[PDB]
This record gives sequence, structure tokens and C-alpha cells, in this order.
Amino acid sequence: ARWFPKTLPCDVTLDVKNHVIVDCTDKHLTEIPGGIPTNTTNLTLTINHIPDISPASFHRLVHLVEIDFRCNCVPIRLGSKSNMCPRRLQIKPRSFSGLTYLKSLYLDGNQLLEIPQGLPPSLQLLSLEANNIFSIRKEQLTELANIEILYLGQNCYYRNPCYVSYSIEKDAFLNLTKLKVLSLKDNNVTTVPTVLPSTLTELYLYNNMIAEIQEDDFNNLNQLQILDLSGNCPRCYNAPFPCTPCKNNSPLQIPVNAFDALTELKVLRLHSNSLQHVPPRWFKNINNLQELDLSQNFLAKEIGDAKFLHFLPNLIQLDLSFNFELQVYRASMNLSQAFSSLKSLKILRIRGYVFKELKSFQLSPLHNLQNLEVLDLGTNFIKIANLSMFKQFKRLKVIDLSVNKISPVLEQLYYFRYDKYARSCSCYKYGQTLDLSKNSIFFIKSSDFQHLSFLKCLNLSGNLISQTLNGSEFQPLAELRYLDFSNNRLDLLHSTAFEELRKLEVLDISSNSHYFQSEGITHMLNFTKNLKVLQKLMMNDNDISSSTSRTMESESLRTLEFRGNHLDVLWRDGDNRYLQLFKNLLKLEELDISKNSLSFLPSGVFDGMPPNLKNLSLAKNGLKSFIWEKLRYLKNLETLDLSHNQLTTVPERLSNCSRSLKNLILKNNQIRSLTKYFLQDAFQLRYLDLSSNKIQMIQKTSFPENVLNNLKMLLLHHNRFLCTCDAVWFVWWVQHTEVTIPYLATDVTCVGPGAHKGQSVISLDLYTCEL
Amino acid sequence: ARWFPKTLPCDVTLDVKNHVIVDCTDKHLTEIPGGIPTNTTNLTLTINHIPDISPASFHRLVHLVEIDFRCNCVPIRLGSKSNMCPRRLQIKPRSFSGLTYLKSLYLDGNQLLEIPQGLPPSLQLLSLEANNIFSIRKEQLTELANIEILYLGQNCYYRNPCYVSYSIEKDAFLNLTKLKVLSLKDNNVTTVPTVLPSTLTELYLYNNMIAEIQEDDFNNLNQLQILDLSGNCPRCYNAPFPCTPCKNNSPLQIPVNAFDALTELKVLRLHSNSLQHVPPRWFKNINNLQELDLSQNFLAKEIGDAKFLHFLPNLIQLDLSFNFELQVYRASMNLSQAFSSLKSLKILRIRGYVFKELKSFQLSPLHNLQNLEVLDLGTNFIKIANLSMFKQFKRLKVIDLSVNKISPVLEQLYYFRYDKYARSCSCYKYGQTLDLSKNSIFFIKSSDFQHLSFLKCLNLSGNLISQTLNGSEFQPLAELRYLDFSNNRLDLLHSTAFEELRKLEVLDISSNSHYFQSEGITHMLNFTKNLKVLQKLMMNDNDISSSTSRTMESESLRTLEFRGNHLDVLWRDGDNRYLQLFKNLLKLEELDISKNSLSFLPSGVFDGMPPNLKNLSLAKNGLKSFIWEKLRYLKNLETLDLSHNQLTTVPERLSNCSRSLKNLILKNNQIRSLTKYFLQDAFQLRYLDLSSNKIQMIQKTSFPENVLNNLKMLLLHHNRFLCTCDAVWFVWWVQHTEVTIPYLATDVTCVGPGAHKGQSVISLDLYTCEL
Ligand SMILES: *[C@@H]1O[C@H](CO)[C@@H](O[C@@H]2O[C@H](CO)[C@@H](O)[C@H](O)[C@H]2NC(C)=O)[C@H](O)[C@H]1NC(C)=O
Ligand SMILES: *[C@@H]1O[C@H](CO)[C@@H](O[C@@H]2O[C@H](CO)[C@@H](O)[C@H](O)[C@H]2NC(C)=O)[C@H](O)[C@H]1NC(C)=O
Ligand SMILES: COCCOc1nc(N)c2[nH]c(=O)n(Cc3ccccc3)c2n1
Ligand SMILES: COCCOc1nc(N)c2[nH]c(=O)n(Cc3ccccc3)c2n1
Ligand SMILES: *[C@@H]1O[C@H](CO)[C@@H](O)[C@H](O)[C@H]1NC(C)=O
Ligand SMILES: *[C@@H]1O[C@H](CO)[C@@H](O)[C@H](O)[C@H]1NC(C)=O
Ligand SMILES: *[C@@H]1O[C@H](CO)[C@@H](O)[C@H](O)[C@H]1NC(C)=O
Ligand SMILES: *[C@@H]1O[C@H](CO)[C@@H](O)[C@H](O)[C@H]1NC(C)=O
Ligand SMILES: *[C@@H]1O[C@H](CO)[C@@H](O)[C@H](O)[C@H]1NC(C)=O
Ligand SMILES: *[C@@H]1O[C@H](CO)[C@@H](O)[C@H](O)[C@H]1NC(C)=O
Ligand SMILES: *[C@@H]1O[C@H](CO)[C@@H](O)[C@H](O)[C@H]1NC(C)=O
Ligand SMILES: *[C@@H]1O[C@H](CO)[C@@H](O)[C@H](O)[C@H]1NC(C)=O
Ligand SMILES: *[C@@H]1O[C@H](CO)[C@@H](O)[C@H](O)[C@H]1NC(C)=O
Ligand SMILES: *[C@@H]1O[C@H](CO)[C@@H](O)[C@H](O)[C@H]1NC(C)=O
Repeated sequence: ARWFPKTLPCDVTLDVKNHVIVDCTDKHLTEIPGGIPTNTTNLTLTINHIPDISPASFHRLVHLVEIDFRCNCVPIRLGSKSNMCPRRLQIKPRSFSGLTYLKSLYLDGNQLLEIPQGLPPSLQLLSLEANNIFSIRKEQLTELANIEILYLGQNCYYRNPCYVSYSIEKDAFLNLTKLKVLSLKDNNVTTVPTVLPSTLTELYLYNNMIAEIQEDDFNNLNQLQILDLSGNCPRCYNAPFPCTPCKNNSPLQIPVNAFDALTELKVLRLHSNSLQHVPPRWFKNINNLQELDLSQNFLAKEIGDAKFLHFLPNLIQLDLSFNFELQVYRASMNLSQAFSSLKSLKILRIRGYVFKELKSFQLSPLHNLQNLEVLDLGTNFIKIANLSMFKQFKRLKVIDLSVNKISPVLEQLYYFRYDKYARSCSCYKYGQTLDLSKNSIFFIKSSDFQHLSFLKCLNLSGNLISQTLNGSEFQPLAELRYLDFSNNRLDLLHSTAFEELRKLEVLDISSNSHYFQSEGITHMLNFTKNLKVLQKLMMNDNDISSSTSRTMESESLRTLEFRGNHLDVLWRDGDNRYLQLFKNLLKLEELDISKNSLSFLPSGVFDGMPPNLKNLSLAKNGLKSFIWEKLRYLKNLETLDLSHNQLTTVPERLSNCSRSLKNLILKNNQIRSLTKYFLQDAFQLRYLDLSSNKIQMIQKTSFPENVLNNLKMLLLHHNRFLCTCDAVWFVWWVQHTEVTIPYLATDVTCVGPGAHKGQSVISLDLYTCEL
Repeated sequence: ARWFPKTLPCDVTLDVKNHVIVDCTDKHLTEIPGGIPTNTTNLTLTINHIPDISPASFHRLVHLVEIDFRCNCVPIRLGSKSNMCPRRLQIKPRSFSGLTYLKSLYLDGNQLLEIPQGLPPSLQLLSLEANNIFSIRKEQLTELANIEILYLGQNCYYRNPCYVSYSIEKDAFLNLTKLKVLSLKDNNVTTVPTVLPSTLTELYLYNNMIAEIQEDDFNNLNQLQILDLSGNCPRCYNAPFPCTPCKNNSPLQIPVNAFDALTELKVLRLHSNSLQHVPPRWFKNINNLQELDLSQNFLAKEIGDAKFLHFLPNLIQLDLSFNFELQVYRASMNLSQAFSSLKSLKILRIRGYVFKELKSFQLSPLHNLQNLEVLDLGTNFIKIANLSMFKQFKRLKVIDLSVNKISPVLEQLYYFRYDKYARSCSCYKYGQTLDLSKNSIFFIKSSDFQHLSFLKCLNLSGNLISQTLNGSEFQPLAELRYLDFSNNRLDLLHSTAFEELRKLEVLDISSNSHYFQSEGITHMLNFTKNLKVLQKLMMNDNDISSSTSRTMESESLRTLEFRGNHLDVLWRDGDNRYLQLFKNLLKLEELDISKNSLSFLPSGVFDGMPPNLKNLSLAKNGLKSFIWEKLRYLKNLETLDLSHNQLTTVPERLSNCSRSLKNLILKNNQIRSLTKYFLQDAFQLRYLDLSSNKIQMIQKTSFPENVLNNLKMLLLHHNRFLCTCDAVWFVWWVQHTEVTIPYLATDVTCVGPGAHKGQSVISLDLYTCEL
């Protein structure tokens, strides 16, 4: 099909407008490759080991609007220790001055000592994060007259130390009259640099050594929308990065008038500034403020008073998390009445207040916040809460009591990571959610959920629930669509478990292995019959090796996850009793029986499958053999996942095994060669992964072109390809096909013979085979 | 050193007396190898694919006392499905008649249709388990006149069906006048064969279809010591193998006088015979009975009466497990007073009686059993037990309440596997043990252990204990030496946790990841300081990535297991705070820090190790690099485990890195070659494992003979050895060395060049390299 093989080790993409995008991310390059198109608008060379840039680098590439050249020499402590960068990136004079249309230049993570000079006046975005530039001088910024976005952070901090204070000359940035975004985070800065251009919308000064704000510091910044001063005078208790507090337990000192000019301010972040008081006067001339982060201060007392809230009627989010007093376990949470001023508030987070008992009235300041959607009281060591108090919170989307000690999306390292916005080189959608995960609930009964019939998802994941559910425990939860009961100890003595949840669409009972791990106890896996609208059942990692019921039954269920169990034991060769375990799941479309130690599949398994099975996984089973002909029984099979097993062969004729099969995943097996007519007449096939096997040769008979050319994708990487004259067809076909084959640059490689060892097949000249 | 290389693919061992033991177990043989020594006494050829035996097989081997030729054609359902046996083993005439001294012949698992004829009269043991011989005729046993031990079981059952009843001619075995042991288990037998020779000591008739015992079936068996009739009329409820009960819920019917002749009987197994009553009259003329198994019957009621116990004053073990009535949850356990007649009883097991509440007086029948050592009341769904009742059981070695629902060694498939004696092809030693594992204990306090100060080991593994231990919870356990607290939710707010256990030698807090998995909670890992005689601490799989204490301290601790945590995060490059975490464990000799995602080791780690570290594991870390010179800091290092990582190199000179190092494990890495002088002057080295790497060449310089010849073991298997003329030394050395190198038969193999591919280096003739 293709007249000229793409030999360039980079992905190439058009988009008309008006971009030619060349992506060489992580291609182990030591040089900018030759042959990059002349029309290239966006060139990405991130994560390679290109030791320099010169006028030759970009000579022909005059239409470049963006160079992303990040992490070609990452600082020692941030980067790989197996392949350390020997010496800082070298940038020779006039390497960029030619690039008349260059709007964006990323040079992060290259150990640069200075702001590269000779940059073109078209430049809008310059990024220099994670270099060794720790002294900014007005003279070096004159080239940046038209610059709008300037990232200078992470040049002086514990992962990349400069061993001195950061220095910024007086008025360094003032004459940058178009600068909108300035980031000087993670830099050992000691004072807000001044005067700043008034054109700024976003100023990031967090994680620095600024002990005081002068009353003038933000005087002219009347366009500023985001200000972040977090992590100056940090709260260091249980900090999981090195942490130096301001001396004398001092807070970051901010004059009461410091923010007066900031009338456009939308976001103010004062996380981890050791604040003991939040003076109302701060917010006098800011009315448009939407997001305020006061997490990680010492505001426990202030939470009970908080007069400043009366000045914040447009505030959408408020974070007061991790303000607890050291060594104190409060009896209760004292929320000021001032919380009732927050007419616009959608999200309130008060993790880590740390208190024993939550009572209904303590939340009364929140009762009339009409727009409140999220109340997050996680990680509080709450021991006692009458859950019925949430009858007054039907309007909320999420009530998060996660990680508490109750008994009758944000990343998991969010509040405690160093820089949550550092650049590297779920049942909420069902409706109202009560997250009780990771608590101490050992016993449940109906009245625990009294007045909570509005709930659509309940998360009980990671409690201690160890009882014989009989259908009486959740009786009030008449609307519940999702129940996450994972990480408990479900005891399925009774097949009536869960049947009171009459609207239940999704049930997770994964990781309830405790009672399935024990011998000669009853287990009623036919409990599914009673749940008439159940769509998805997850029963992963339960170690299930025995069952009292021979069959699971459902008229509704579409997806069953049954991974990490012992069907190998249930289907012990010679025992027929459980071969139809899934057969009466009549609408079942997706079955995951990966990680079940199925070395082999007894005969009967495929006949036993329910008639509409579409997506079957047998991954990670140690399968050593597989009667491919038995796929004939699975008349609606579309996706078959046999990844990570020990198969040594493919079928003689795939078309003779299944007429429906579209996606066949055979990665990570022991396949040494393909059968002579493997894919012959397999017209349905659209996706074939044969990566990470031990294949030497592929001949045309096995891979007919009328089948290959309808493939959306064909994965061949990490095999043992022998590039002799017998491979002439494969090598040609690979070089000239339209079919998408990932990693042709990286990992489609001859292992021999000698001459061609280690070489990419895409680059292979086999002219000697046609003399 | 050796003049003639051992080329035979079998392990060969002398023992003077007077045995030449040739072991070819699992060597993928399709033929009996040539060159087996003529003096061979014991030849084992188990698990190979040798399709026949003939007079050539053993022609020269006239001193053979034993042939173990098991599983060269295992029945379809018991054996491998990837390599099924095509056709039953063929035994030609007169293959054994020469073997005049043959005392033992195992031919199990070969699909034999008949009892091999022409066997020598010296034969004492014949084993034919898992063949297809399901009709025994007196005529075929005339060859076995001197036989003592005859195993005929597993020839007709669900894993290897014959589709008919087993047949034994009248008096078939009678004229075998030396037969001591007869096993006809798992055979679809319908009646006790008669008459049996009176010389029998052991008779195994379990797992069969015998509905009745005739009163004379065991009349003449006055030497019989073991009788097993289990699994005839089985109790089939929650059976995890296919199970057909006798009709009408009938028991195995046994006349009251059936055992009268059995005066020597020591062991009687009546497991899973659906017995409702145990008539005293059975035991009238058996006084020497030591072991009785009555598990898996319907003896719940009978346990409360049990008059038969008065006839059993010499009984050592009694098993009454899994006698519960279906659908009944008794309030209490009713043990007859008759239990007090059991003067000799050491072991009593009553698992699966199934009851709610255990009370002190219910065990009073056991109060004066002076020899009682084990009381096992596991798997009973006990909800309530005042543990102080065990103040009356100081003399016991083990009190097992494992797998219950309390809240104030036997294999895990023991009671419910088909044939617990089927042949395939711990803190008890500290003193008194109370096993509370896998219960529902959510909260502990001191009084829970009142009157239990005698305890040496307590197993709390797998409870729900989720509290902030402060040193008050275990105060009475003044003698406790071992605490298994694994699989709980330890909350280490307080460094005083566990300090009341003043005699504690071993603490397991593994798999208490719950509170270490959460961010910005306190964790006092310095709790170790208070435990003055603590020798071993296990804190595996806790996911530990943060710690409030910088250092762990102990004057006593010798062994710390810290595997499955996140030291990679604690030692994040640039953070120095935790680099001395283990340093003040002054007597630490063994440290396991495998599975900690340590891609690299930051500098400081080895300087941070405590000074007497001997045994270090860094296995399974994905280590991509390792500064070998840093081993100089570990001045007492003896064993270093770097298995399962990604190391590509060894040190230039191992001796220059450590003077103390004796055992170096480098298996499962990516090592492609050895340094020129790798082991030069490494005089301390005794064990080197380089198996499963990618090594092509080993030269003499790297492996000097003065170092090699002090090695206890040297592992080289599963590498990528190239057998060219450059390998001449290695191939010679390997063939001629005394040094133990396992798997020379199986997996020390040339990968090339072409000519020698797949060939063992032991067998390699490289004469062309000296032509
Ligand atoms: C932040 O700047 C301070 C100086 O303000 C650096 O601290 C100096 O570091 C050297 C070498 O570690 C010491 O000998 C000096 O005495 C230090 N001075 C002070 C005042 O502490 C600090 O290392 C810088 N931080 C980073 C991460 O580079
Ligand atoms: C044990 O013997 C019984 C009969 O004594 C076998 O059962 C017969 O099996 C055949 C073929 O399956 C059937 O046609 C008959 O219905 C069965 N007869 C009866 C009376 O049940 C049984 O197959 C044998 N078991 C094994 C495991 O070999
Ligand atoms: C030892 O086996 C006893 C019967 O099986 C079995 N399996 C469970 N999962 C139970 N949970 C459980 O509580 N019991 C006890 C029980 C027994 C009968 C009636 C009511 C409660 C259980 N018994
Ligand atoms: C969220 O920040 C909590 C501070 O740390 C922290 N860590 C634990 N592991 C506790 N267990 C625990 O019960 N608490 C609450 C507490 C706090 C102070 C005094 C006594 C009890 C815990 N608090
Ligand atoms: C190309 O560069 C422009 C300007 O920097 C940018 O807006 C656009 O999103 C880029 N496209 C990419 C990386 O695909
Ligand atoms: C429930 O909470 C757990 C544990 O915190 C989390 O993994 C899971 O995503 C939640 N489940 C759902 C369905 O939201
Ligand atoms: C479920 O299990 C078995 C039948 O397989 C039976 O004992 C029980 O009554 C059944 N109950 C339901 C709801 O299917
Ligand atoms: C050798 O055979 C004899 C007779 O069967 C037996 O007693 C002995 O255990 C055997 N020795 C070994 C090591 O297998
Ligand atoms: C215990 O068991 C028997 C039933 O076999 C009954 O007769 C006896 O009286 C019971 N005793 C007590 C104290 O429960
Ligand atoms: C437990 O029994 C003991 C008698 O050994 C007694 O001291 C104690 O009061 C009982 N405890 C409870 C909680 O019933
Ligand atoms: C405690 O019990 C568990 C079984 O529940 C077992 O794995 C462990 O070995 C026991 N602990 C000790 C120290 O024997
Ligand atoms: C330890 O906890 C117990 C009970 O929770 C309490 O009696 C005691 O005061 C605690 N010890 C200390 C020093 O707080
Ligand atoms: C553990 O560390 C804390 C400070 O981090 C200290 O208060 C405490 O006493 C230490 N405990 C021991 C037992 O050394
Ligand atoms: C390593 O070898 C060099 C050269 O013999 C020597 O100077 C140095 O002391 C040696 N170090 C150790 C730890 O043996």
C-alpha cells in the first residue's frame, strides 16, 4: 500500500488546522533524527539523551511553533539512576533565532545553568522547570518581551538543590508587559519579587522560604485570578518530604490589606502556611473569590469562629482539611454559624479536624446551603455518627466519611504530597453517594440506614462486616443502585443476601475471601437470582474453590468479574458438577476468569458458557494448552483474552474455530511459530496482539493480506524475529503496510542472524536476497 | 579433578549400606538411558514418558532391589493435559523375572489393564495405584506368594473411572500367606473381600461402595493394627468431590460383633460413614485402641451420650469433627461425662459441631484428662467464649479456636479432601498455644486474658483488631513469647504498643496495612525500644511509605522482616530522614527488604545499616543498578540476596567489595557476562547462584579454581551459553569439576551455535577445537 516506508523513529500526525506533529517521546535517541518533515509545526523530543542543540538541530524546520525538548538531562535525584545523564544539555548560540514562528519552548529538566538567550520574539510560553537557574536578572529577560507564560519552578529545592537563596533583581519581570502566568514554585525564594507586571492572571509562589508578605507586594495586580502562596512557613508535622518551618512557630505573615488590589481574584491557596487566624479584613475588597484552600494550618479554633466567612458569599470551594491541634482528640466538631453565609458553596472539605463524635446539629450551619454538593469529613477518627442525620442532605452528590473509625475524585496522596501539581517527564455518577469506606463497621442492621432511602451508592468497602446477610440489613435503601461491599467478610450462608436492594445495578463483593478460604462452610453463589435489575457483579479475589450451589442464575446480569479465585479446583478434572456454573446467566456478555490457576480447561467449560458471552478473559492462568476448536460453542464471542499464559501454539485455522471473533489477545505467551494457514479467511478479525511471544518467522500463508488489511491494530513487538532471506515477505509487508503496529521504532527487532542482530526490521535492507 | 564426566541424566548416590541409588525423576526421558551403573540397587524413573519395558530395560542390572517406575502414563484426568500420555505402558514378557533380588516394584499411574505377570518371588512390595485394573483373580496373584505390601487403589473412581463395580474372586488373597498391608481404596469395591490372610496388619478399604459389613468379614484378622473403612456411605453435604450416599440416608451397617477378632487393633477410621450411633458393643474386645476417627458422620446427639467411650481407656486420639446436624445452630456443646473415661487421651478434635456459646463447665468432662495436649474446637461458629476458662488447661500444648466468630499441624484442606493420603507422582514449640486466628475480635482489653498468664504463644492472626494499642491490652500475658498479630488493623499512634509483653521474643504485625495505607496519620515505628528481649519482628506487606519516627531501636532484635513495603518512598532520592531507620537495631543480623520497589538504592542506605548485619535480602525490587563498592560498609555481611531484579553486571572484583561475603544469590537477573576477574581472591565465597540470567561465556580469569573448589554449590542453569571454541575451558571445567552444580542433566544447555543448539554442555565433544 505505502510507497515509502516510514523509517523515522517518531510518530507523525497531520491535523488540517494547521499542524504537522512529530512525536519522538522516549525513543532512546542520542541525536535529533534526520528526515524530520520540513512542514513540522510541533516537535517533541522528551525523554531522550540528546546531549546538545545547535543551529543544525532545527535548520530546515522553519514552520516550528512548538519545541518540547524536556528531560534530556534530568537532575540526578529526579531522573533514572540506571541511565544517569553524564553532562548538562549544551545549547549553542543562535539555535532558536531562526525559528520565526516559535510560540512554545519547553526545556524543563536539562540541568541548564542559565536562561537560554537568542530566543525569538514570537515566543509566548517558555518552560524551564527542573533546571539549575537560581538567579534571574532583568538583562536576561529582555528577549522575552512578548512572553505570556513563564515556568521557572523546581530549580532549587530538596530534589534539585541549589544550596543558596533564589535571587531576583528588582523589577526583573516588570517590562514583560504581556506576562499572564508566572510560576516560581519550589525555588527557595525569600521574598515576593517586585514590581510585577500588572498584566498577570496567575502567580505561583508556593513551596518557598517567604516569611513575610509586604503590604505592597501585590499592589498593581488588578488582573490576578489565581494566587498560590502555599508551603511558605509550612506545617511540618508528619510531613512526608523534608520540611523546614519558619522559626518561632511563626505563620506566613500577611498584612490585613495585602490583597486589596486583587478584585479579580478567583482562587487563593494558603495551604500549609501555619496560620492560626484568618482575619476578615483580608477579604474586604475581594467578592468574586470562588476557591479558598486553608488546609494544613493551625485553624482548629478558628473553624469555630471564622468571621471571615461572612465576606465570601460567592465561594464555590472551601478546604479546611488537616487543621487539627497536635495531640488533641476533640469530642466534637465546632463549626461556626458563619458557615451559613456561604450561599454559593458547592464543596466543603474538613478532613483531619480529628474528633470522636459527629452529631446532627453540629452540621446545622450547613442546613440551608442550597448549592452544597460535596461534604468531605474523611480522615477524622470519628467513632460515632448516626447516619440518619444525612436525611437533611438529599441535595448533596457526595458525603465522604472515608477513613474514619465509625462503628454502630482526589488522588490517595493528595493532601500530603510535596507538589500535587508537579509535572513528570467510581459510583458518583449513579447519584447521591455516602462513602463509608475504611471504617470500623462490624455489624449492620436496617435502622442504621433509617431515613436514607434517597441513596444511590453506598460504599462500605474496607469495613469489618463479618455477618450472614439474610436480606434484612439494608431494607431502607430502596433506591440504591451501587453497593461496594468489597474488603469485608461476607458470609453467604443465605441465598437471600442483598435481595432487599431491589434497584441494585452493581454489586461489588470482591476481596471477601475470609469465609470462601475455609473448608466445608456453606456458600450460596446462587444468591444472584433475587436481584432482578443487577447488571454487574464483581467477585474478584475471593479465593472461591467450593460452592454449595451448582449454578449462578440471573435474568439481568451483563458483566461478571470472577478473577483471583480457584475455578481450577471447582473444575477439578473428573468433577462435572460446576461446569455450568455461569450457564444460567442468560444475558451475560462479559466474563473475567483470569487468575484462576487454570492450567487447562476441562471439556465442558465452553459448552457451559452462557449463550451471549462476548468478552472472555482467561489471562494469567498458566494455561499450557487450549483446544481452540471448542470456541465454536461461543457463538457470540468477540474479544478473547489469553494474555500471560504458556500457550505454545495457535490454531491451524482460526476461521474454523470462531466466526464471530474480532479481538484476539495472545500477548505474553510462549508461541514459537504460527500455523501455516493461521488467519486464512478470518474475515471478522480486527485486533490481534501477538507481542511478547518467541516467534521467529511469519509467512504469507499464515498472514494473508486480505485479513491483515482490515486490522485496526496488529501487535508484534518483543518477539525473536530472524531476519534471513526467508523473512523477505514479512519485512516487506511490515515496511509497506497501512496497518497500525505500535513500537516499530522501539521493539520490532531482529535477534539474528549476527549481521542484523539488534536492528529494527523497519530499517532492514534485504537487497542481497534479490541479486 | 574427575577423570570421567558424569553424562547420565540422573542423580547418582552411594551409601555403604549397601545401595547404589540412581534417581531419574522428571528428566523428560522417552527411553531408559544407557550407562546406568551395573551395581544399581534403587532405580527411580518416575515422571518420564518411557512407553515400554522389556528384558533390555533392566538386562545388566541384576543387583536391583527396587524399581520405582511411577507415572510414565498417568490416567488422563490425573495427569498433565499439555503432555497427555498417548498409549498405556507396555510391559513385555520376562522383563522382571531376571531380577532375582527385586524387593519393591512401583508401577503406579501407567494405565495398566492387568497385574503384570512373570514377577520374581523375592518381591515384597507391589504398587499398582492409578492403573485400570478393576478385576482381581486368584490366578493372577499366584506369582505374589512372598508379597507383604500390596497397593491396588485408585483404579476405579471419579478421577479414573472404570464404569463398573470392582471384582475380587472369593479367597483371592487367602494364599498370600505373608501379606501384611492391603490397600483397595478409591476402587468402587462393593463388599469386603473374603477370606483375607490372617497375617494382615493394615487394611485400607476407604472411599468405596460397601454398604454393609458381614459379621465374619474380619474374623480371622487377629494381627490387624489399622483398619480404615471411611467413605463408604459418605456424608455428602458440602462435599468438594462428587459424592453418592447410600440410599435412604443409611449408614455403613456394621454388626456389633464385627471387630471381635481385632485384639491388636490400634487405629480404626470410620470417617464419613453416615453413622448415627456408635454402639459400645463394637469396642468390647479391643482394649489396645489408640486412634479413632469418627469425623463426618451424624454423631451430634451421640456426642452428648457416647457410652462407647467407657471402653477406650488407652485411646490417644479422638476425632469427632464435622458431625453437625444440617440447618441447626446449637446454643451449646453437650459433651457426655463419658469423655472423663479417656485416661490416655492426648488429642481431641471436635471441629464443626457448630454452636453459639462455649462455657467453662461444658468442658468439665475434660478437666482430669491428665495427658490431654490438644483440644481443637475450630470451625464451630462460636460467637462467645470467656477465654479465662482455659485457666484449667495449663497442661495443654495447643488450644485451637481457629476459624470461629468469637468477639468479646494439619493441612487447610484436611477434613474435606477426597483422599488425604493420596500419593502424588508455627509457634507450638514456644510452649502453650491459644490459637484465636480467623475470628471476629474487633476490640481487646486486659481482662479478656485474665488467668492466662501461662500462655507462651497467642495467635490473633486474622481478626478485626483495629485499635490504638497503648500497652494495656495484654497485661496478664506475662509469659508470652510469641504474638502473631498478623492480618489485623494495627494503629501505631502510640509507641507504647506491645510493651506490656515483657517476655516477648517474636512479634508478627505483618499484613496490618490498613492504617499505613492512609496519608498523614501517625505511625510510631520506634515502638520496638520497649521490648527488651524481642528477637524477631515481622512487619511484611504493610505498605509502609511514611513514618513518624526516623529510627527503629532495639538492643535485642536479631531478625527484621520488612518485605512488601515502600522503602522506595521513604528513601525518595533527596530525602535523608529515613536513611538510618534500621541503624539503631544494634544486634540486627537478618534484614529482609525484598519487594520494596527499590529500583535503585540511594547513597546512605549501606552506611545506615546496623553494624552486625549478616543476611540481607533485596530480592524482587526491580533493581536496575547497584554500586557494589558500597558493600564495604557491611563489614559482617555473609549472605546477599539480589534474586529477581534487573542487574546487568557483576562487580569487577567481588573480593574488593566485601571480605565477609559467603553466599551471593544473583538468580533471575539480566546478567549477560561476567567481569574479567569477578571472583579473583574471593576466598570467603561458599555459594554462588547465577541461574536464570543471560550469560553466554565464562572465562577462567572470572572463575579461578582456588575459589571454585571451596564452593559448596554453584548454580549456572537457565543461561544463554554459546558453545563455540571460545567456551573450551568452561565446557572442560564443567564436565570435570567436583563442585556441585545442580541441573546439569536438565538445564545447562547450549543455545548455539546451530550445530549444538539444545544440547547439554555436559555431553559436548569439542575435539574439533584442537584438530
Ligand atoms: C536554600 O537557601 C539556603 C540559604 O538561604 C541554603 O542553606 C545554606 O546551605 C549551605 C550548604 O548546605 C550551608 O553551609 C549554609 O549555612 C546554608 N545557609 C543557611 C542560612 O541555612 C539551602 O540549602 C537552600 N536550599 C536548597 C534546597 O538548595
Ligand atoms: C461404580 O460401579 C457402578 C455400578 O456398579 C457404575 O455405574 C454404572 O455406570 C454405567 C455407565 O456409566 C451406567 O450405565 C449404569 O447406570 C451404572 N450402574 C449403576 C447401578 O449405577 C459406576 O460407573 C462405577 N463408578 C466409577 C467411578 O467407575
Ligand atoms: C461447618 O459448617 C456448618 C454449616 O455451614 C455453615 N456455613 C456458613 N457460612 C455459616 N455461617 C453461620 O453462621 N453458620 C452457622 C449456622 C448453622 C446452621 C444454621 C444457621 C447458622 C454457618 N454454617
Ligand atoms: C489525621 O491526623 C491524625 C493525627 O494522627 C493520628 N494518628 C493515628 N494513627 C490515630 N489513631 C487515633 O485514634 N487517632 C486520633 C487521636 C488523636 C490524638 C490523640 C488520640 C487519638 C489518631 N491520630
Ligand atoms: C502545537 O503547538 C501549539 C503552540 O504551542 C499548541 O497550542 C498545540 O496544542 C500543539 N499541539 C500538539 C502538542 O499536538
Ligand atoms: C469505595 O471506596 C474505596 C476505598 O476507599 C475506593 O477504592 C472505591 O473506588 C470506592 N468505590 C466506588 C464504587 O466508588
Ligand atoms: C440456591 O441453592 C440451592 C439450589 O442450587 C438451593 O439449596 C437454594 O434453596 C437455592 N435458593 C435460591 C434463591 O436460588
Ligand atoms: C532402596 O530399596 C529398598 C527396598 O525397596 C528400600 O527399603 C530403600 O528405602 C530404598 N532406598 C532408597 C533411598 O530409595
Ligand atoms: C446431652 O445429650 C443427650 C442427647 O444425646 C441428652 O440425653 C442429655 O441429657 C444432654 N445433656 C445436657 C446437659 O444437655
Ligand atoms: C470470665 O470468667 C472468669 C472466671 O475464670 C471471671 O473472672 C470473669 O468474671 C468472667 N468474665 C466475663 C467477662 O464474663
Ligand atoms: C496463626 O494462624 C494462622 C492460620 O490462621 C497460621 O497461618 C499461622 O501460621 C499461625 N501462627 C503461628 C505463629 O503459628
Ligand atoms: C490505655 O488505654 C486504656 C483503655 O482504653 C486506658 O485505661 C489507659 O488510660 C490508657 N493508658 C494511657 C497511659 O493513656
Ligand atoms: C518514639 O518517637 C517519639 C518522637 O518521634 C518519642 O516521643 C517517643 O518517646 C519515642 N518512643 C520510644 C519508645 O523510643
Ligand atoms: C580494593 O583494592 C585496592 C587495590 O588492591 C585497595 O587499594 C583497596 O584497599 C581495596 N579495598 C577493599 C575494601 O578491599
